[PDB]
Amino acid sequence: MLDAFSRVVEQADKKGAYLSNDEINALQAIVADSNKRLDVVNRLTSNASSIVANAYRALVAERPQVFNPGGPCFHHRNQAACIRDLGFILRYVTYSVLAGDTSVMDDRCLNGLRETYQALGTPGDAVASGIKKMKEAALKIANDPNGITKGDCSQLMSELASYFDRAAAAVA
Amino acid sequence: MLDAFSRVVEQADKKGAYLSNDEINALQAIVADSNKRLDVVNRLTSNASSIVANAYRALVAERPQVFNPGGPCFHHRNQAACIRDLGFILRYVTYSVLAGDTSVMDDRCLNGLRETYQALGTPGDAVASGIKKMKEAALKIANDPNGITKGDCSQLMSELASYFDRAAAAVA
Amino acid sequence: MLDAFSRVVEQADKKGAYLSNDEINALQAIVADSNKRLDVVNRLTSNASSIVANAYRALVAERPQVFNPGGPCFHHRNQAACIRDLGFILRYVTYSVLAGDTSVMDDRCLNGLRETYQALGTPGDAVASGIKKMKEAALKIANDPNGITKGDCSQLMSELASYFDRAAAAVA
Amino acid sequence: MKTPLTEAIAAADLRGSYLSNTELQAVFGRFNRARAGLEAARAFANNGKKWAEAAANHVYQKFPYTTQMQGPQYASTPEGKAKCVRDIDHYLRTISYCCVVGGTGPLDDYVVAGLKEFNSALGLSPSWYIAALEFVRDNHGLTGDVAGEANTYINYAINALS
Amino acid sequence: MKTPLTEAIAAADLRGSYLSNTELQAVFGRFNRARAGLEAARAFANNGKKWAEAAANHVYQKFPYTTQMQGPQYASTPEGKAKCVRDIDHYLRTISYCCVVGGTGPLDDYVVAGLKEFNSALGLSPSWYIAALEFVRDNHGLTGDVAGEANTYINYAINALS
Amino acid sequence: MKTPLTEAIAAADLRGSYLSNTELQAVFGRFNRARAGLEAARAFANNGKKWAEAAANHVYQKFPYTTQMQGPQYASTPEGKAKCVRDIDHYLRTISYCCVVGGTGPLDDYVVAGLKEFNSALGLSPSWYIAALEFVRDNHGLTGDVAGEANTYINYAINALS
Ligand SMILES: *[C@H](C)C1/C(=C/c2[nH]c(/C=C3N=C(/C=C4\NC(=O)C(CC)=C4C)C(C)=C\3CCC(=O)O)c(CCC(=O)O)c2C)NC(=O)C1C
Ligand SMILES: *[C@H](C)C1/C(=C/c2[nH]c(/C=C3N=C(/C=C4\NC(=O)C(CC)=C4C)C(C)=C\3CCC(=O)O)c(CCC(=O)O)c2C)NC(=O)C1C
Ligand SMILES: *[C@H](C)C1/C(=C/c2[nH]c(/C=C3N=C(/C=C4\NC(=O)C(CC)=C4C)C(C)=C\3CCC(=O)O)c(CCC(=O)O)c2C)NC(=O)C1C
Ligand SMILES: *[C@H](C)[C@H]1/C(=C/c2[nH]c(/C=C3N=C(/C=C4\NC(=O)C(CC)=C4C)C(C)=C\3CCC(=O)O)c(CCC(=O)O)c2C)NC(=O)[C@@H]1C
Ligand SMILES: *[C@H](C)[C@H]1/C(=C/c2[nH]c(/C=C3N=C(/C=C4\NC(=O)C(CC)=C4C)C(C)=C\3CCC(=O)O)c(CCC(=O)O)c2C)NC(=O)[C@@H]1C
Ligand SMILES: *[C@H](C)[C@H]1/C(=C/c2[nH]c(/C=C3N=C(/C=C4\NC(=O)C(CC)=C4C)C(C)=C\3CCC(=O)O)c(CCC(=O)O)c2C)NC(=O)[C@@H]1C
Ligand SMILES: *[C@H](C)[C@H]1/C(=C/c2[nH]c(/C=C3N=C(/C=C4\NC(=O)C(CC)=C4C)C(C)=C\3CCC(=O)O)c(CCC(=O)O)c2C)NC(=O)[C@@H]1C
Ligand SMILES: *[C@H](C)[C@H]1/C(=C/c2[nH]c(/C=C3N=C(/C=C4\NC(=O)C(CC)=C4C)C(C)=C\3CCC(=O)O)c(CCC(=O)O)c2C)NC(=O)[C@@H]1C
Ligand SMILES: *[C@H](C)[C@H]1/C(=C/c2[nH]c(/C=C3N=C(/C=C4\NC(=O)C(CC)=C4C)C(C)=C\3CCC(=O)O)c(CCC(=O)O)c2C)NC(=O)[C@@H]1C
Repeated sequence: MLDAFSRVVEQADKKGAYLSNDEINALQAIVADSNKRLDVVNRLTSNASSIVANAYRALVAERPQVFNPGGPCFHHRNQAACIRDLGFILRYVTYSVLAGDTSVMDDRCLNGLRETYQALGTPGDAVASGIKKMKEAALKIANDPNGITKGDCSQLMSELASYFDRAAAAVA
Repeated sequence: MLDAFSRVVEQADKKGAYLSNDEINALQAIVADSNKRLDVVNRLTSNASSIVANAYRALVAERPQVFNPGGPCFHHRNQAACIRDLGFILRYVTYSVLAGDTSVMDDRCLNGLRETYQALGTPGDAVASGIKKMKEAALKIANDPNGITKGDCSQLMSELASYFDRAAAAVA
Repeated sequence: MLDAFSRVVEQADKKGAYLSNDEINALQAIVADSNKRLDVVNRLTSNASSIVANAYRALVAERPQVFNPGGPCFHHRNQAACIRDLGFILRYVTYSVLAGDTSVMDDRCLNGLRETYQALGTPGDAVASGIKKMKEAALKIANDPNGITKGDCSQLMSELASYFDRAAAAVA
Repeated sequence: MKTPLTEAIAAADLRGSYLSNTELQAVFGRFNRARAGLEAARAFANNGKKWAEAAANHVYQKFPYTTQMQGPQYASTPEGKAKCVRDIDHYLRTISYCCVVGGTGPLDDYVVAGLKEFNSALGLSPSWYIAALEFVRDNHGLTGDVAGEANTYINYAINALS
Repeated sequence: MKTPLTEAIAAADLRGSYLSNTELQAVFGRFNRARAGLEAARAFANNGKKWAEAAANHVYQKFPYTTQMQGPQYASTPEGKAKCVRDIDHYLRTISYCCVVGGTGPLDDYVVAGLKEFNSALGLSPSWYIAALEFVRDNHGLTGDVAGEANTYINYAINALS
Repeated sequence: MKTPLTEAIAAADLRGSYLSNTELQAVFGRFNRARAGLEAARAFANNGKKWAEAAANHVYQKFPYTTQMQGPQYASTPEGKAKCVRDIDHYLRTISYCCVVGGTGPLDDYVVAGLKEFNSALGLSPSWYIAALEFVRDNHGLTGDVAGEANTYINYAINALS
């Protein structure tokens, strides 16, 4: 498993060189916005249950055929499995905003996921739609101007939105 | 695992409808011939050891080259393995006559069987011949007019013969 | 697992015949040179640590790029893994000189080795070079005229050199 | 899924033997009670949707907080009523399947497996589902042997929710 | 298969080390006794079929119930006698292999593995096989070191059947 | 590799939950101490090769048996001196990475994993490496917060060798 600091160390080791001026500075930039990064990691965690629950409610509305009889997700076992999987994606996107690196989401979550869904009969484009809705629902909560010191956390929203996009392009 | 009653329930659920008049009737027909069905499940079980033992004796006669040196089935470990495998097919055909469905034979017996024999050097056409002989030996015992109330159990013999045929087309 | 005596027995069984005059004689020839065979099995074992340690020192000299940063074998975990793997090949070549058969080296060492190295990023031509150096280092020790009754053990050196060659053609 | 036929075959397969004397009588027992189960599913086939439409109206009278609440997650809207008949119809449909089967199997996989996780995730109260299921139990108007098979599986669903 | 050479290599491999001092002497012991084993297999190669043809005739005199019984599964027919020499020849052939090997290995895999299951399945009595194997043990007419190696593996087969 | 950020995420993932209150403060603790670690790696980036060239010369004065020994495996030849600066430079480079990381991780995987096996295989004495690492610890000339982060990881490498 790798974090943002250890990603650049693994690259620095592969060329047998110490970190350069630009490599220490771009990493010092992460320590500089770390307070805002941890605010994002807290907001997604606190509203975890809420983000996955509503993204589902929106997905069933967008694709009703999928969740009722004859669809890939009918039965209580399946409805729970879908919410669980959406809760997994979110939990790993949260781990990625913390690490600053995407290896955690990649290694133990997204690996043979497209293959799992293909072998199970689960769509993929419907899981991508679910992840996309979780993105929209996560950006509202994470960038809420209320109850926080006012500032700019744009590069965090861009990065957070990219991590959801990476999780959707892996199932579609 | 599925039985005859749960096969039609899984189909009924997939279209989100209750069982129709014809679906309850064709299933009531199974309860109507169930006494004869259980007579078949008893006769194959009682003469289990006898059916597999004789089908082997006939197979070695039909294909002697296979069981003596240089053949795929020489050595005591292999001769026992062949009888065991023939005992397995029979036991699962018996489970299929009971369930009225073939899922049990299919799921945990016939699945990667053609692949197992290909990777082991075991023929397949010789295992099919063994299963075919077990069929002929099973139909004589199962449809014996003696020691039973006289009647018609044709649809049971047809179904029982089909289950052996399904087990042979899976190895050939 | 098979030895030289059981290799010819497995062949003799496959044709359903006892061992012929030539088969007992070529095997009696192995019992005749067995004293020299066990001298080879002792010399490789005693100088085990020495043969793998020096073959490595020669490999790093031949291919320095491989062991320093950016190479497939940098880090202490990897340098130890390379010496361990070279110690494995040697240990199995020693088992092959003892058995007179190569099945032991083949079955539990060389099997999916080319596939392991391909999936790990380890060269193969560099592992072959390492095995080749172990051969040259093994032939000097195994055929040392000192501390031994003087005689001819040519067919042992030829066979021992072939076992290293078989282990290299399996990774290259 | 779990049917007495499957239950015996699974147990038998575990031991690697054929059906025991005890297991065969358990299977012969399924067929001596099966007719009443198929006739139970015939009552549900013809009048299950009608019992579901009434059970949905019963909960709007037993629990008033469902029809007077918000729009994004409650039964105030006419679309929510359509989902309430649908859910109750899914339950009744699955209970009919249990009678055709002679076991808990359809309820086990279709509704009981992952029930408490889903309701707790979507803000659904089992209180509403038990209420509408207690209604159709006392309103079906079934005989005896056919009613025994109907009542066994309706009260297994009520035991699974409470 | 199990040969003392293989037995030591398997044990060594388990520990992930080379052969111990104790294991090497066990291997040096194989070669000091191997010549007598190869000369044993030479006696069997030249006169094993002849000893099998006599052993088959011995059982038809020790146990009368084999030659006077039915046709589909017994030694009454001249085809059954051909299978009796064949089986005894397979046994003697496998014992010769044991001497060439210096261990129980060939008997272990070719005849002992799954012996009792097969005989109990095909109505074969080990009583006949022990009887014909006790014959060739007392009729071979072998020396001493070559006879010791012949007797060890014939009496391992008799121990495996009884 | 082991970084406090990774350590918390691994522990969290094991429990299948998000970060606990205790784990978050452990992560907030990483960032409040990270600046000194990055400034430590900046000192190493600019003067690490220079400290390695001096540490190599120190061992040829502390332990005389390295420069007066044989050619195929010792530091007598000018090529061996080039490998001594290289090894010490690899160590210092890996320690810099530890400060950038805020944990033992780079030392754990790059040098500690399989250290004792390698040195014992190639006739290398850890005595030389501890000696040259004790030098650059007392010769670096670093402040306090940046020096605390430098000293923590140099003395973890010394603890790993002894
Ligand atoms: C009627 C008792 C009331 C009504 C029920 C209600 N439920 C939901 C949410 C869902 N219910 C299901 C139904 C099932 N899917 C299954 O696989 C099974 C097992 C056979 C069942 C029973 C599903 C799939 C959902 C979610 C998808 C959907 O929106 O339909 C709602 C939706 C409201 C929400 O989003 O929370 C409703 C209205 N509501 C009441 O208050 C009742 C008393
Ligand atoms: C001689 C002692 C008598 C004779 C023996 C007999 N055996 C069978 C049945 C079989 N025996 C074998 C032989 C082997 N196959 C192996 O792999 C091994 C291990 C090396 C052995 C020993 C086999 C393959 C069979 C079955 C196939 C076949 O029919 O040959 C028979 C056949 C009678 C039957 O079908 O039951 C016979 C006649 N019979 C006696 O009564 C003897 C005293
Ligand atoms: C300097 C303290 C002295 C010098 C050291 C020395 N070491 C070797 C052997 C090797 N050292 C390494 C280095 C590493 N590879 C790694 O992956 C890591 C972890 C980051 C390290 C530190 C390697 C790869 C080797 C073997 C390959 C090689 O020959 O370079 C030698 C070579 C002598 C030999 O073959 O035994 C030397 C000279 N020697 C001293 O005596 C010092 C005091
Ligand atoms: C919901 C958006 C969609 C949906 C999902 C769905 N998932 C499953 C079952 C599985 N999901 C996974 C994935 C993971 N399991 C893990 O532990 C992890 C973390 C490492 C991941 C990423 C796996 C392995 C399974 C199978 C094992 C299991 O059952 O838990 C199902 C069930 C498929 C079925 O039909 O049985 C479904 C349906 N289904 C949808 O329709 C939505 C689009
Ligand atoms: C961007 C998402 C939004 C935003 C964020 C923002 N955060 C800070 C600074 C701080 N955040 C914390 C809060 C904590 N994170 C933790 O993990 C913990 C431990 C439980 C705490 C307490 C803290 C302590 C700070 C610093 C002090 C403070 O609260 O001001 C800022 C201020 C700028 C800075 O980085 O110092 C901002 C702006 N601002 C937005 O507009 C977005 C909605
Ligand atoms: C006899 C008609 C033929 C024959 C059969 C034969 N089978 C094996 C070994 C195996 N058979 C199976 C199949 C199953 N094992 C199971 O447990 C089940 C139930 C789920 C099945 C269907 C498997 C997996 C094996 C391998 C494992 C084992 O050894 O038990 C062999 C041995 C192959 C060999 O040469 O070693 C043989 C020979 N062989 C014939 O010649 C007949 C045509
Ligand atoms: C078709 C294979 C042959 C045939 C069968 C046949 N069976 C019955 C009816 C019965 N069979 C049983 C026997 C049992 N099966 C069990 O599992 C158990 C429990 C151990 C028992 C006791 C019973 C009890 C009956 C019913 C009463 C009876 O014996 O008559 C029939 C009669 C028709 C019917 O279904 O009622 C028949 C004809 N008849 C044939 O000709 C085939 C050889
Ligand atoms: C040294 C000559 C070269 C080299 C070798 C190297 N090996 C590994 C790791 C593995 N090697 C094997 C092979 C075996 N493991 C066994 O137990 C046995 C006996 C049955 C064999 C034959 C395996 C399975 C591994 C992976 C598991 C493990 O780590 O032990 C590595 C590590 C690869 C990496 O980059 O992580 C290396 C490097 N590498 C070289 O550059 C030399 C050419
Ligand atoms: C060929 C590699 C070299 C060579 C060998 C050679 N060996 C012998 C004979 C013997 N070797 C042993 C030694 C042992 N091997 C063991 O496993 C053990 C148990 C620990 C021992 C003691 C023995 C006992 C002998 C026999 C007596 C003796 O030492 O002479 C010979 C002699 C010929 C023969 O086979 O009898 C030779 C020549 N000779 C070479 O020139 C090669 C360098």
